[PDB]
Amino acid sequence: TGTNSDSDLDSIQDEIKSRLDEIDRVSGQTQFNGVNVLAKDGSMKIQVGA
Amino acid sequence: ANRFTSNIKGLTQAARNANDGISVAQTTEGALSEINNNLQRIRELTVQAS
Repeated sequence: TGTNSDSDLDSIQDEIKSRLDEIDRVSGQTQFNGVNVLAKDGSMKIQVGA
Repeated sequence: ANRFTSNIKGLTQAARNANDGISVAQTTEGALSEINNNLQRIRELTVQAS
């Protein structure tokens, strides 16, 4: 919207920046038993056939 | 009579030898089964590691 001034826009901006930083953090620090899942494009294979 | 008794004693000794061979076979079978158990455990562990 256009009712908010630049001084009012910097607050929304830094909030968005903090949210993006949190997104990066949770994307890079989540791991299951020592192996990460959101850092590489590789695929996982599960032996389900004996 | 001498031929007869020689044949009889030979047959008795042969039966004893056959029993001994059966015992040898049983021992070897036991060893083979003991190896088979470890082979199956390796099979299961490989399936887990796959």
